[PDB]
This record gives sequence, structure tokens and C-alpha cells, in this order.
Amino acid sequence: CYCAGWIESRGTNGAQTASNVLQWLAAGFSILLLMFYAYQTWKSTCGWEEIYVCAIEMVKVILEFFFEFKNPSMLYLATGHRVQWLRYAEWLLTCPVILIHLSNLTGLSNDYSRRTMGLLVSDIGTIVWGATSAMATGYVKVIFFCLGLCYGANTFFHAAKAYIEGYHTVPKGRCRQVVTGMAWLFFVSWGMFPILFILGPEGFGVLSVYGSTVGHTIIDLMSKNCWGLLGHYLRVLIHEHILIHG
Amino acid sequence: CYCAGWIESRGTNGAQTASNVLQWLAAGFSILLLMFYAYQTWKSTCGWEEIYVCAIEMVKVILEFFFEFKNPSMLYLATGHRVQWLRYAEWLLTCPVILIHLSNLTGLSNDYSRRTMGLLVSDIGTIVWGATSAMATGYVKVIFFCLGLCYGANTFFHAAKAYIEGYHTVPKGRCRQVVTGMAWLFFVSWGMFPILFILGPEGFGVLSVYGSTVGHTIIDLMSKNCWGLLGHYLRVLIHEHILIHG
Ligand SMILES: *C/C=C(C)/C=C/C=C(C)/C=C/C1=C(C)CCCC1(C)C
Ligand SMILES: *C/C=C(C)/C=C/C=C(C)/C=C/C1=C(C)CCCC1(C)C
Repeated sequence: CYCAGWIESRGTNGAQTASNVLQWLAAGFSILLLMFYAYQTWKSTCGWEEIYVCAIEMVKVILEFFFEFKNPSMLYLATGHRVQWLRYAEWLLTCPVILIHLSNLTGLSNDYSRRTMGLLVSDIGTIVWGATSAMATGYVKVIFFCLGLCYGANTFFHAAKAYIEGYHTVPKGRCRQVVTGMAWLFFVSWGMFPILFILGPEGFGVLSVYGSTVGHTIIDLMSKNCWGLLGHYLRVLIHEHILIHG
Repeated sequence: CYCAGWIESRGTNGAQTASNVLQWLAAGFSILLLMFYAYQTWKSTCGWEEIYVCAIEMVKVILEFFFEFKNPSMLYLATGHRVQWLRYAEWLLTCPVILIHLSNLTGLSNDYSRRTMGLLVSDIGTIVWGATSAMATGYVKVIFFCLGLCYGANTFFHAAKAYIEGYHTVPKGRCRQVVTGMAWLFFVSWGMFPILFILGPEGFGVLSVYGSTVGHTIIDLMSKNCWGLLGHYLRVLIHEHILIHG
């Protein structure tokens, strides 16, 4: 199995160092966030979504530090394209949970809706089409990324509706400011993901594997750790509001 | 890109013919079921889950007839293992929808529960771990299939609870017989999927690609088309019951 496209070049040895440093920072932040979440579950009210997302993020960060360019992290393919399977597998593991957190922003509604199902189905579909585009090479790559773009447009529309509903269901004041911050983080990072797909080796190679890893680590820290911590803060605020007035 | 494991042998030219015949039958059944579902939506009450699952099944069947051993259907991998990405992508597209149908067996509850989220998260996780095991080769394959086994055990437990709840929420008589039939189909086919994974090239090679395709086509016709048609019949019975007594 020679396939000279498998060697290519992973980075510039500076993007590699930046990726390693960002992986260490992401692992440290995930460890600290998991410790804080455990402390909360022991003392305060904490949701399962933030803990699960942070745990998967920590596992993915460790696996990307150690075996990023190995199998179940990098499929090498007869087409000469190295597919970062770890990235898309972690997306499939976390993004549905992130959207289950987006629905029920205030951790009180034990019920859900058909809009949550639409969100989840569209998100799984867009991740599937993006992974297929990453493995696709050629016009099939363009077709599958356009399919993922349509599914992600549906996902973004449903997420925006969920964010408006959450903004209008939280108490007036700090709670809706936190909802606005969560919406900003969500949309900026989730829109940067397809941009990095386009700029990465999976699309037009502009970023290289290590530069794409740097950018994806930044927007994962934004969309998984920071967004989850903001959601936990929102739920803490909701609990305190219920204790005082509710 | 030579990697002599990519050639191997797809089948015995009899398993190939059986696979082609079963793909034609599955495509015909999916087309007829989609026509019937469109007729129902125009006249009767029909759910989106059955239509979506049947449409994805039809698309997957056509893509497996035409490009099964091509890219976005077969990742060839530097490890020499041909990964049927089409299979796992279709699982990711359909199984969450099949479980969204399993929750809300009677298409009346516009709300959902945290058990539905547990079902969906466990199902996505088990599909992810199974795909990773298929791409994994070696002891990593065993580890990831055991992780998928744990996630699928959680999925099966939640599905059994959902089936008991559905059995006890449908009217006594034909409705619960249909629920029992759906449970039998669901558990038999969904348990045959890991068995075929073990028996297929992705595990212990016993079945070959074409024999695995034959078995997977049979259990997809069981779990996607037949189960969805049974769910549609259950919802029709619920609607008629509400019209008479409800
Ligand atoms: C922690 C990881 C997250 C939140 C990943 C989110 C991923 C997306 C919003 C994916 C978007 C894509 C498209 C809309 C089109 C191009 C392909 C994708 C998969 C990158
Ligand atoms: C239409 C396709 C369906 C319903 C597929 C269902 C898939 C499963 C129940 C998957 C099961 C797996 C495990 C429990 C362990 C071994 C790996 C898998 C992914 C085959």
C-alpha cells in the first residue's frame, strides 16, 4: 500500500507545535471543566449534556494528540486522501448532544418537541454528508458537501428558532444575555466548521492537516467547552431564579 | 496505491447475483412503499419517519447496486480493509429516525422525553463505534466493537422500555399485536446487524462482501421497510380508534 498521497506533508512544524499546544490547552480545559461539573453534580444542579460533551472532547483531544495520523483517526483511502475520521466521529458523538442541550436551554422541560427531532436529524445528516464529502474526492465531494450545506442550513434554521424560543423563555436580565452569548458562540463556531472544511485538505487544500487541526481545536473549544459552560451557567441562573421567585 | 488487500474477492458470483436480485427487490419494495406513503399523506394520516426511512433505503439500495465498491460506498484504506461507508452512513441516517418512530409509536404525542434522547445518543454512539471498528483492524477493532456493544446494549434496553410503554399505551386488541410484531421485527433485525458485522469482512471474514450485502439487504428490508410499514399500520389503527372511540 504505497499511494504517495498518504505521505504528502502534515504541516510546517510550526502548525504542528501550535496544534500540540492547543491540544494540551484543550485537554486541560476539558479536565478542569469535568472536575467542575462533577463538583456541581455533587453540590449544585448540573446537566448530563455538558458533562458528556466535555468527556468526548477530552477523549478526542487525547486521541488527536497521540494517534491523530493513525487508523480510527486518519483513514488513508485508495484515493490518496487522508480522512480525519476522528473529527467526524466526534462530531457525530457531540453535536447531537449539543443540540439536545440547545433544545431545553433551561434544564426544566422534561419533554421535547418535533423541532428537536428535526434539529437532530438535520445535524446527523449534515455530519454524514460532510464525512462523505471528506472521503468523496472530486465532483462527488462537491455534491456531498452541497447536500451537507442544505442539511446544515436546516440545522441552523432550527437552531435559530430554538435560540429565539430560549431567549423568550428565560427570565429577563442576565439569563437572556447568557442565551445571546450562547447563540453567538454557537453560530460563529458552527459556521466556521464548514469554512474550515472548505479551507482544509478535505476541500481546497489551503490549511494543511496541522493548520486545520489548529482551527478545529479553537472552534471545538468555542463550541464544546465554552458553549457548554455557558449553558451550565444559564441552567444555574434558572435554578437560582426558581429558588427565589419560581 | 496498490495495497493488494483491495482486490481480494468480492464474492462467489452467486452471492453477487443474490445481492443484485435482493437489491432489485428492495428497490421495488421501497418504491412501492413510498408510493403508498404518498397516497396516504394525500388521503390518510402518514408520518414523516416511515417516508424518510424508505426514501433513504431506496437511495442506499440504488447506490449499492451501482457504486457499492466505489468511494463514498467503499473506503479502501491503507490497512487493506474495504470499509462499506455506505452501510454505516445509511445507518446514521435511518436508525435515529427509526428510533424517533419507536418513541411516539402512536403518532399523537407531539412531545418526547429524555428516554428518547438516551435512545438517540446511544444509537448514534453505537453506529459510530461500529464504523470505527470496521475501519479499525486489529485489537482496536475489538475494542471499538465492544464499545459499540455497550452502546447498543443501552440502545436495546431503552428500545425495550419504549416497546413496553407503547404496548401499554395502544388500545387492547390489534394495536398491541402490531406493537408486538414491531418489537419482534426490531429486535431480530437489530440483533442480526452486529452478528453480520462479526461474520462479515469487517470482523471475522466468513461472509465475504457479497454475502454480507445479501444478509444486510434482508435485515434492512426487515428493519426499515417492514418495520416502517408495521408502524404506519399501527398509526392508522390508532387514528381509526380515535375516530370511533377517541
Ligand atoms: C464540536 C464540533 C461541531 C460543533 C461541529 C459542527 C459541524 C458542522 C456545523 C458541520 C458543517 C458542515 C457543513 C454545513 C457543510 C460542509 C461539511 C460540514 C460537515 C463541515
Ligand atoms: C437499517 C439499519 C439498521 C437498523 C442498523 C442497525 C445497527 C445496529 C443495531 C448496530 C449494531 C452494532 C453493534 C451493537 C456492535 C457491533 C457494531 C454494530 C455497529 C454492527
